[PDB]
Amino acid sequence: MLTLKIFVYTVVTFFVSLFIFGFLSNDPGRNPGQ
Amino acid sequence: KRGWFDVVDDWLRRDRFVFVGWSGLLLFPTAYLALGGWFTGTTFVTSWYTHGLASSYLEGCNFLTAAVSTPANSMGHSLLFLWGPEAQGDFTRWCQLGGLWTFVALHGSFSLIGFMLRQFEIARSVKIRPYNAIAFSAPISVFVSVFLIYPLGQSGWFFAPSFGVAAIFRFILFFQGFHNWTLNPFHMMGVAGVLGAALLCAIHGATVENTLFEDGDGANTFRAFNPTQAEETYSMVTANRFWSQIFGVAFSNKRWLHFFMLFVPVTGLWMSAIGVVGLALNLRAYDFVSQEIRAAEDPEFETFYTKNILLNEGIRAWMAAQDQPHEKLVFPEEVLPRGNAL
Amino acid sequence: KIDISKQGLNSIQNETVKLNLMGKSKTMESKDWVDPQGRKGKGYGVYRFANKYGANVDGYSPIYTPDTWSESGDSYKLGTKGLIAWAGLIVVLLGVGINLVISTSAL
Amino acid sequence: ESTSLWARFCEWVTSTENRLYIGWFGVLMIPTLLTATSVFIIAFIAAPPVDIDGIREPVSGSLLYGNNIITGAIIPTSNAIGLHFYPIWEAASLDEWLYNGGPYQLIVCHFFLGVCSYMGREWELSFRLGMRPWIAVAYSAPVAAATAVFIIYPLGQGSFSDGMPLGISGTFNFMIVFQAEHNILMHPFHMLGVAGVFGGSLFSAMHGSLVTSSLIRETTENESANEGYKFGQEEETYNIVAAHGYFGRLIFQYASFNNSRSLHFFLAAWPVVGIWFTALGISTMAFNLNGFNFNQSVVDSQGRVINTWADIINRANLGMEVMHERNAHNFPLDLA
Amino acid sequence: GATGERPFSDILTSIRYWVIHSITIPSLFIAGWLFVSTGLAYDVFGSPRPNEYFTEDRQETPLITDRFNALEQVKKLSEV
Amino acid sequence: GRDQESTGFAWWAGNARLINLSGKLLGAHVAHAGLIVFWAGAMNLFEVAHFVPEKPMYEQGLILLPHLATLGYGVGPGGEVIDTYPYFVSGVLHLISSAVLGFGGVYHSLVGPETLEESFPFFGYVWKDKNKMTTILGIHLIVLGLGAWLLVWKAMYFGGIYDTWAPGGGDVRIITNPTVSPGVIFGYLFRSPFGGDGWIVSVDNMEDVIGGHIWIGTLCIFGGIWHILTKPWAWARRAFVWSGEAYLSYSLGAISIMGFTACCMAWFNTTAYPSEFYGPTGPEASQSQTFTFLVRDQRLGANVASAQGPTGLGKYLMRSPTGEIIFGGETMRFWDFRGPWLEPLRGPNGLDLNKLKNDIQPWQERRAAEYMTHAPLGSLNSVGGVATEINAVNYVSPRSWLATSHFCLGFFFFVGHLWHAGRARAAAAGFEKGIDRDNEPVLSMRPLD
Amino acid sequence: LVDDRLAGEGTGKILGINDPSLFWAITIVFTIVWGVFYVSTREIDAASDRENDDDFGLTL
Ligand SMILES: CCCCCCCCCCCCCCCCCC(=O)OC[C@H](CO[C@@H]1O[C@H](CO[C@H]2O[C@H](CO)[C@H](O)[C@H](O)[C@H]2O)[C@H](O)[C@H](O)[C@H]1O)OC(=O)CCCCCCCCCCCCCCCCC
Ligand code: CLA
Ligand code: CLA
Ligand code: CLA
Ligand SMILES: CCCCCCCCCCCCCCCCCC(=O)OC[C@H](CO[C@@H]1O[C@H](CO)[C@H](O)[C@H](O)[C@H]1O)OC(=O)CCCCCCCCCCCCCCCCC
Ligand SMILES: CCCCCCCCCCCCCCCC(=O)OC[C@H](COP(=O)(O)OC[C@@H](O)CO)OC(=O)CCCCCCCCCCCCCCC
Ligand SMILES: CC1=C(/C=C/C(C)=C/C=C/C(C)=C/C=C/C=C(C)/C=C/C=C(C)/C=C/C2=C(C)CCCC2(C)C)C(C)(C)CCC1
Ligand SMILES: CC1=C(/C=C/C(C)=C/C=C/C(C)=C/C=C/C=C(C)/C=C/C=C(C)/C=C/C2=C(C)CCCC2(C)C)C(C)(C)CCC1
Ligand SMILES: CC1=C(/C=C/C(C)=C/C=C/C(C)=C/C=C/C=C(C)/C=C/C=C(C)/C=C/C2=C(C)CCCC2(C)C)C(C)(C)CCC1
Ligand SMILES: CC/C=C\C/C=C\C/C=C\CCCCCCCC(=O)O
Ligand code: OEX
Ligand SMILES: [Cl-]
Ligand SMILES: [Fe+2]
Repeated sequence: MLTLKIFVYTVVTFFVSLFIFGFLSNDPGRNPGQ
Repeated sequence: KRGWFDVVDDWLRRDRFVFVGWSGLLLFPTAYLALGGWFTGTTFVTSWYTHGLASSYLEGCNFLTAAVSTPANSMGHSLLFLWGPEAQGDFTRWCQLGGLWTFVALHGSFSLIGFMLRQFEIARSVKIRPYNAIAFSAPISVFVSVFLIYPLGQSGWFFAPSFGVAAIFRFILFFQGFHNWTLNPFHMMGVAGVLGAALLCAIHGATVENTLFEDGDGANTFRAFNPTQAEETYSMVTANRFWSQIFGVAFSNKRWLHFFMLFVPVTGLWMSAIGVVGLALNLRAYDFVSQEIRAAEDPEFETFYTKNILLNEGIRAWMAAQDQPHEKLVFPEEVLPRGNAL
Repeated sequence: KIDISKQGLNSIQNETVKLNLMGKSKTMESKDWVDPQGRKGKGYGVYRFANKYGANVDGYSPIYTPDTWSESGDSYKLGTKGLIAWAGLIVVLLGVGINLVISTSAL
Repeated sequence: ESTSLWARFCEWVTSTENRLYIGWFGVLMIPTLLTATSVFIIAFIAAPPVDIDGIREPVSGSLLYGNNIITGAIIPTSNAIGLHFYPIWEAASLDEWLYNGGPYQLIVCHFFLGVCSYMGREWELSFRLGMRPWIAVAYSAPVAAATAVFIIYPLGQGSFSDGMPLGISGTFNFMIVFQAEHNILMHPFHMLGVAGVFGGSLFSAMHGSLVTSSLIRETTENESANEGYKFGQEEETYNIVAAHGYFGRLIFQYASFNNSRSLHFFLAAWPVVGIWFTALGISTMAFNLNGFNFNQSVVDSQGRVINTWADIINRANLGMEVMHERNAHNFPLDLA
Repeated sequence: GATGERPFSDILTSIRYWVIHSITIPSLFIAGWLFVSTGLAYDVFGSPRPNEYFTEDRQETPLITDRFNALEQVKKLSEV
Repeated sequence: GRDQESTGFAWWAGNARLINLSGKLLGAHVAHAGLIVFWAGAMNLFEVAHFVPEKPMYEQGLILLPHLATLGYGVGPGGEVIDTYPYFVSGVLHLISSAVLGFGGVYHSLVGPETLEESFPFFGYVWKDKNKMTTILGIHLIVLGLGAWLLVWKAMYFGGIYDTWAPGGGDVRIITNPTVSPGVIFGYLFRSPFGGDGWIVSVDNMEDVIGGHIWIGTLCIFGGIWHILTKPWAWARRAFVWSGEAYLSYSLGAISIMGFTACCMAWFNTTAYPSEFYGPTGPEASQSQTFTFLVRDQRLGANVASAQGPTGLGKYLMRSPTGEIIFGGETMRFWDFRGPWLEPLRGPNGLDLNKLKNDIQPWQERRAAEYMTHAPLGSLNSVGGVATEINAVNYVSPRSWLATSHFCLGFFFFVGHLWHAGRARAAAAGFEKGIDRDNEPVLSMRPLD
Repeated sequence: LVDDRLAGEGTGKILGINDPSLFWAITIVFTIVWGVFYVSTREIDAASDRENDDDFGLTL
């Protein structure tokens, strides 16, 4: 059961870190406006 | 225009603030009488002698609890004319006997007929297509099946809906307790149609309002439109791409979009009307025989359907005594179904 | 296609309200105009196709046209004597009504 | 030309050329929704009975355990657990996990996160395509309704067992018990929500019929008008002036909408506000603020009670109240 | 445009309009108040006054059982 | 004022015409603050004038008076109101200060300078000037930290605050040893929000509250000083939208979270919201009902420990899913409740059978009965009891009002944050007024599959 | 007892960490993603054809 908890924690933190550091990567500049 | 018909048609189909038309002669009197009957019944007429309740502002009821009540079950399906063999020309005793309900219903049906006729006539005068008149068939069918066909297949007008808020709520709860109306596939289609129509309305409004075109310099975008303009005011290509990438499918035809918008709620209401027509003869999808047999043989089998059955049983047993005074049901407290400590 | 002068909006005293009702604004057609948030204008004005179609929706179907108002109605014909008679009548009717309401009730 | 691994990944994630947009909210949305979907399907097909009331009375809800589509459901978590977090790794075994109602909590949590990310992704694609970002604001009404029926009501009632089951007959049971305990039909917010859905259907039919009635002739009688419309065309395909004239002669001139933008904003605004208010009503009733109680309100001169339709509704509520849980009560008051 | 009637904005801002209608609306309000307070509402539409719900004869709710003698039955039930 | 002719904003969006007018915006904000203080004072005066001493606070529909009672003003041992003069003083002071605030707002909105960027450079600002906005943020952070420290000083030196867990019944104590342990403070903050944990709502003594307030005051003062002396870094300039509407959306989201937290705290907490002034909570009423029925049935000669219910689980006492001895029935979901009248009967492994068999006190029984009858259930027209009751009792719990109102406010302000964040992101990019017909972005992309 | 379990629900742990392995997993994954982002954040900024001065960002 501890292995499942470790695996789920790893997956969740991976996806949340992806979300955070993707929205930190100059997101407002990705628009078609001139 | 020299003939009587020609001059009458010239005056009736005139350009006016309120269009009268040939159908006005049927619509306006009946609609006015129905509205007046409802207001008079909710304000002054009571329901003490026909139902055993109080249903007027004069007796101390608010907007929610005031209603025009149905006649007693002894009257059967009598049309209850003011001059009929029951009231016999007495206005006060006609009001006391419940004749205002039949008055309102019979005038309202003809008002609905007149309104569809008015839609047809106005559409023909302006030289367009009668799809708005076709769309009113769903409300008319709902009214006909709920207020006429269902009571006509029952003991009498006593089991018809009463024109009020709390009266309609009681009608809904009665339909749940006795008919298991929530478990009817036709009602399920009706619910799906109504909710899908609301979804379509909201989504179309938002999509049109959020794909507009820059036709002005002000932040208030309502002033960048002109009804006689040629170009469309929003980007169908952009809307289609957005909804294709978000949802998976999207509209590419405005005519098909708007016909679907028309089609969904009408079909839902018609299906619910068919369901109520079937329910008028107590042809209710009430139970699953396999589930009942399995629960009877095995005292461990339980699903949500059995719990709903028990709830319906409780509703019937505890509402029967007061909702149907004619049956004269006297129930000792020890025969009413009850749970533990509740 | 639409003549703004024939839409019956010429009898309005407030110039800003008059311009609002026709869907026009002289300020916004300037190329240097900046709205409260700070966005420059492209010179379109209130409506882009104002010249092509005559006017805006506001200048197409107004709901307040003082020009079409009746010439009478801005002056009471009965004059001061009519107003005095009205005052006497309303005082008498108010007294009668309050007396009837008090008398018919349970005090 | 992108060179870094992260730069290339960001360009792919925020790409508008994908068949389905991913975005940064979709990064959260896709795995949570896939997890909830998988668990929902597997539990709906083959899950063991779940003890929902905590009185050791399991309730079956699976197709493999004698149910059909109408009867099958996903039974909420046990009443013994309450509001406690019950992840799959807090159980001694999967047999114990399935017996107490774990899949319901799993699906509910993942679904909540997924719908929030879905609304965020709607905003994101609106921004990337150059649109105005309020279709996401429209979606907030169903999002709030789902949150109220799945999260806020268990939050205020102290247990996930009072949550709405993931089934049809379970939904009906939830509605009936909600009426018996809170008198939802008498709540002004529920009345506003009903007005919202009824008006939404009315206006959807009205708009569809008016637009379909003013189509300009571009075809023959052996083909549909949908073939008369061409995708990407610049000219309008129906007569707004003709439709406005018809409606303004139907009711009166100043009741119809001469502005297409204003009409579509009204269409968007009505049902959204209605659903907002009905969700607020459900959330308010979670904290035990029920509807109007006009019971024994009309009293005659000597003090006796004159009944009313409200009293008939009260009798029905009493009928469906003493039976909503037969053996789960030991004391006279249902304070929860 | 206009269908050939006086605009509502023109009428509602008229001294003549507000002189005529400073009498009619209060007169109707007082007429309704007097209709209710004088007991006419009870007598015309047959609603029970608070002291007439239960008589000394019967202390239960009324019940009509005959369809063709309904007039006489409701006359008997309403007896004070 | 202005008009749509020279602004482009309609009358229903007229407050957007003063986005770039610093003086008028300041006047509007000052007037709104005056309105808030006016409501506080007027409501306090209304509640103090309609208060009778023969009924408890929660039975009379009061929501501002229990806030002053928890600060130790005009209350005595056991939670009984003794003096009602400080409430009057507070209301009068608020009402009088509202006049000064309103005059300042009216002056700054009507005849004050329209744009204070040329005559008052210290107070002037530009929405796109990051340094000035950060400086203002730091100043207000310092002010908030001073307010938190002002709250801290009350519980220490100026008479203290009401403590519902004090030995010998609740009374106004003085907090001498606040908990400033990093492990204790971080335990509340990074706790789960689910049952049993409860996040920060689960704070169960006033020492933790005072320690957390010391922490928050120090943090706010340090952060204000940090922001006054610095400017946003590159990673912050690369991630945010810098406009007034964007800042408004950020604040809206923050205060929506705050509103949801306030709703949950009002519904669930018992330390900062004593039941003596707010009435019983949700779980508290159920536990009280089970306790009083157990006491009554024990007085009738019954064995409560060995009594078996209809389901075979235990009528009065059962076991929680982890082992603790808890009350039986449907109140088995509320076993996480912890109240001052129930803790003395609880041992290390749950409820003590001997303690509740021989050492139950009459004051505990009275508290249980009172909290049983005054359950937080009611109707919209203020009718106490379940939905299937009669019109006999005019009561709705103060917890219900606060919880419902603040949940509604939190949801609506979340929706407002969504609206304003979207509009700010669109307007900064430059397509908030629609799509450009000449250059439509979609027409330049390759078609999908 | 009959069986064994983690026995951690309803305790009040920081981030739900009862074992240091969860902390190690969280920290390792976060650090890996942060390092990957940190290497490329210089290149990402240069796509705007502007320098990250005090006037950088989306402003109005
Ligand atoms: C950093 C980002 C987040 C990371 C974590 C995210 C996890 C997401 C998981 C998926 C599911 C969604 C979240 C479920 C939350 C359930 C909250 C709950 O069961 O309970 C909420 C808890 C209450 O905790 C309670 O706290 C109580 C406190 O205990 C003690 O409290 C007092 C202490 O003195 C008394 O002594 C009392 O007797 C004693 O019991 C008890 O412990 C209870 O058992 C315990 O449940 O509140 C709180 O955590 C405080 C308020 C929390 C936030 C607001 C919640 C409400 C709003 C929901 C979201 C918005 C909806 C509207 C918008 C919709 C559209 C977008
Ligand atoms: C505009 C059309 C209109 C219509 C369609 C109706 C329809 C109806 N009314 Mg309403 N009503 C109206 C206007 C209308 N009303 C008006 C203006 C009033 C005055 C306030 C009323 C007052 C009223 C009352 C008081 C009652 C009704 C009720 C009813 C029903 C009458 C049943 C009946 O037997 O009719 C009569 C039958 C007919 C078939 C008539 C048609 C006969 C044709 C024209 C032949 C003519 C031949 C004849 C031998 C020669 C006459 C010519 C010569 C005298 C000049 C019916 C549902 C009853 C009710 O609802 O009960 C519940 C009732 O009690 N109505
Ligand atoms: C919360 C309160 C509130 C506040 C403080 C403001 C504040 C402001 N509004 Mg906004 N507004 C609000 C709500 C509010 N508004 C609402 C609900 C709407 C929708 C109807 C609007 C719509 C709106 C529009 C359409 C406009 C403003 C504008 C203005 C600003 C200019 C004032 C002015 O020129 O006219 C003030 C006009 C008058 C002379 C009336 C004076 C009446 C006084 C102020 C009443 C208060 C006095 C009180 C009874 C006693 C206090 C005295 C003290 C000793 C106790 C002002 C800062 C204007 C603007 O944009 O400026 C550029 C403008 O164009 N507002
Ligand atoms: C009024 C509230 C407030 C607000 C609105 C801001 C706003 C801002 N801060 Mg300031 N700050 C504040 C108070 C506030 N701060 C306080 C009280 C402190 C002292 C700790 C600081 C210290 C501070 C630093 C050191 C930095 C900022 C920075 C910034 C900017 C970056 C935005 C950001 O947070 O990234 C979005 C948020 C995140 C990606 C995650 C943050 C959430 C944290 C990690 C949660 C856990 C808390 C943390 C471990 C603290 C311990 C908890 C406590 C019990 C001790 C932004 C202008 C940055 C900057 O630009 O400076 C010029 C920066 O580097 N702030
Ligand atoms: C705070 C920094 C935020 C940075 C930006 C984040 C952007 C959003 C990212 C995605 C967020 C949603 C998904 C999160 C999934 C992982 C979390 C999870 O499931 O934890 C679930 C775990 C459950 O942990 C459980 O613990 C038990 C013992 O207590 C047992 O050990 C269980 O085995 C264990 O699973 O809970 C936590 O990790 C606690 C999280 C506490 C968070 C405190 C945040 C404080 C600062 C913010 C305050 C406001 C927060 C919002 C409040 C209002 C909301 C309406
Ligand atoms: C990551 C993505 C996240 C969200 C995923 C969403 C998945 C669902 C998509 C469904 C598309 C199906 C459309 C069929 C028909 C189809 O091909 O649609 C395509 C149709 C094409 O329109 P056109 O303008 O091209 O038509 C031109 C005319 O000439 C047609 O005659 O567009 C629509 O009608 C949109 C309405 C879809 C409404 C679907 C609602 C959901 C249906 C019910 C689901 C039941 C589930 C049961 C499970 C047991
Ligand atoms: C019966 C009858 C008849 C008839 C009669 C009539 C036709 C009547 C009418 C009547 C009427 C015609 C009435 C009316 C009434 C009305 C009312 C009573 C109203 C009210 C209103 C209100 C209350 C309102 C409210 C509101 C407000 C204020 C706000 C907003 C919303 C609303 C709008 C809702 C006859 C003799 C022929 C014959 C025999 C039988
Ligand atoms: C600008 C503007 C606005 C706003 C405004 C405002 C918001 C204001 C406010 C204001 C205010 C906010 C004010 C206040 C005032 C106050 C006062 C004036 C007070 C007084 C008091 C007193 C006098 C007292 C007395 C007493 C005592 C001493 C004791 C006890 C008893 C008594 C209570 C009697 C508006 C919206 C219109 C719009 C336009 C613009
Ligand atoms: C007084 C008191 C206390 C204490 C408290 C404290 C000490 C607190 C703290 C608190 C805190 C310290 C908090 C914090 C929070 C934070 C947050 C809530 C954040 C957020 C963030 C965000 C939302 C972000 C976003 C983003 C992303 C993710 C990406 C990119 C973009 C951006 C940046 C936008 C206690 C409980 C002991 C007890 C009672 C009393
Ligand atoms: C090179 C030295 C420099 C810096 C290192 C400083 C501090 C390291 C401290 C702790 C690292 C391990 C952290 C463990 C967190 C708690 C885990 C648990 O709760 O089991
Ligand atoms: O679980 Mn589901 O429903 Ca909430 O109330 Mn109490 O518990 Mn049971 O009863 Mn009623
Ligand atoms: Cl119980
Ligand atoms: Fe449309």
